[PDB]
Amino acid sequence: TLNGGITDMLTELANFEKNVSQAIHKYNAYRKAASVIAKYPHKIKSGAEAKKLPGVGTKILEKIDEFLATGKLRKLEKIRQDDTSSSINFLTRVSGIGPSAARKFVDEGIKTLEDLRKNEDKLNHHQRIGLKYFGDFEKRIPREEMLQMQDIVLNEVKKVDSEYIATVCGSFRRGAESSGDMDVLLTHPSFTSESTKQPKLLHQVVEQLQKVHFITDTLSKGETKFMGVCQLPSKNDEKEYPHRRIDIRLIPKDQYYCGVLYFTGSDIFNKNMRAHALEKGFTINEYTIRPLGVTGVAGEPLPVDSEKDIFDYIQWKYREPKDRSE
DNA sequence: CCGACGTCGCATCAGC
DNA sequence: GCTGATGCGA
DNA sequence: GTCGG
Ligand SMILES: Nc1ccn([C@H]2C[C@H](O)[C@H](COP(=O)(O)OP(=O)(O)C(Cl)(Cl)P(=O)(O)O)O2)c(=O)n1
Ligand SMILES: Nc1ccn([C@H]2C[C@H](O)[C@@H](COP(=O)(O)O)O2)c(=O)n1
Ligand SMILES: [Cl-]
Ligand SMILES: [Mg+2]
Ligand SMILES: [Mg+2]
Ligand code: NA
Ligand code: NA
Ligand code: NA
Repeated sequence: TLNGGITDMLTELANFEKNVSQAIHKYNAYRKAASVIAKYPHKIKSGAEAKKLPGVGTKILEKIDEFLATGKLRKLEKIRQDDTSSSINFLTRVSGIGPSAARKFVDEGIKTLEDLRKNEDKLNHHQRIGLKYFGDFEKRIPREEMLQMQDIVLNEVKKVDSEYIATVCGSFRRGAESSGDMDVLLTHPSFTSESTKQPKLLHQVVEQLQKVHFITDTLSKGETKFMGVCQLPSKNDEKEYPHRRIDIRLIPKDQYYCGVLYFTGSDIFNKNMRAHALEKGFTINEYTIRPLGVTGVAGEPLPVDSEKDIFDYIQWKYREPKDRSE
């Protein structure tokens, strides 16, 4: 990409602040700057030119000038040399190992893939499955494979109850030619904002996907959110497909548009859009958009009959899913 | 300057 | 057990 | 780290 060197540098800084410094707001600010630069349609010539973009301030502009002049960033060259930072950044690549667990593991002398495998009993269930599929989860999913996965999920869900509707969201819905995982929004008319007329609505879909050996492992599961592992079937004598991460979110059927807005993302697009709502005097979540009173307290949900109604309230022109890849 | 920064589900743990 | 952080994830 | 009042 046009400014890939700069955006990679800012992404590495963001990951450092999240994993090592445990500074969540610095992480978000580095990712916001990388995102705005990533869609900037010129090859950046200077820090000053980048500082014109919202989210790029004085410090990033200085780093951009250093990187443009030398091709590298001294602050990052030193981070890469630091063993504790190196170890923490590696351990946090395992699903279920976050910043705190990674620092505790290094304290205990658990620093490598070899160390993790030797100490499975030090791992909670989520972490244990993240270690099991460590290599698989860093592989990307071709859209063609997403389409086969979509076919299985939709057809199995229809076999449980033809009134379910499953919608694949995430980067797939944004039209990406590959995805990092599969995100499935699920609705059923028995589950609305007003009542749950049927129990186990998420459970029985998960069970059916387990029965046909599509879902293979469970990271976490509740009444409305499943987080797990799935795998396409392979043909005779074929090498197996990698195992893939799958998230399934059951959303009240009447709140589908807020739900599909949220689950289509991207994550930065959601942050930007929800920050804009706040400035406009609204709060948006995966269920509702509600006004803010003078006291900063959310009011009653506003009527929503399309994704576009949500954009309208906050005075944004509508953006198709393919233009939300921030 | 400096307060705010998106919002929430599930797993885990501490205190009662 | 309940409740309210806190961790990690979407 | 950046922004807006
Ligand atoms: N911090 C987050 C993370 C995710 N999300 C939402 C938006 C996003 O699209 C998400 C699905 O999570 P994801 O991590 O799978 O994000 P994707 O957009 O699908 C993706 Cl580009 Cl990271 P990938 O999964 O295709 O690699 O749910 C969010 O709102 N806030
Ligand atoms: N998972 C889904 C997807 C769509 N829908 C509903 C919302 C609208 O009434 C209708 C529109 O479908 P679509 O947005 O796919 O054009 O389907 C649902 O209830 N659950
Ligand atoms: Cl709500
Ligand atoms: Mg995804
Ligand atoms: Mg602000
Ligand atoms: Na700027
Ligand atoms: Na992790
Ligand atoms: Na996901």
